[PDB]
Amino acid sequence: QTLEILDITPCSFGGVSVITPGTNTSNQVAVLYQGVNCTEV
Amino acid sequence: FNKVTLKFKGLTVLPPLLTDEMI
Repeated sequence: QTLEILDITPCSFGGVSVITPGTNTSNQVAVLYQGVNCTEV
Repeated sequence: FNKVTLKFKGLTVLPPLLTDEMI
């Protein structure tokens, strides 16, 4: 096209953890993503 | 840290719970 060379990065991917303090205490569930940023959630 | 030298297609390093700062 114009030969403006380009870089490739494996697009943000990662595991998910869950923040939950026990069914007895409550049921609110929060989510954690590790190998990514909030910009591309 | 400087003595030693410096997202891999399905295999990842996880962060430590204990960052170098907290360490």
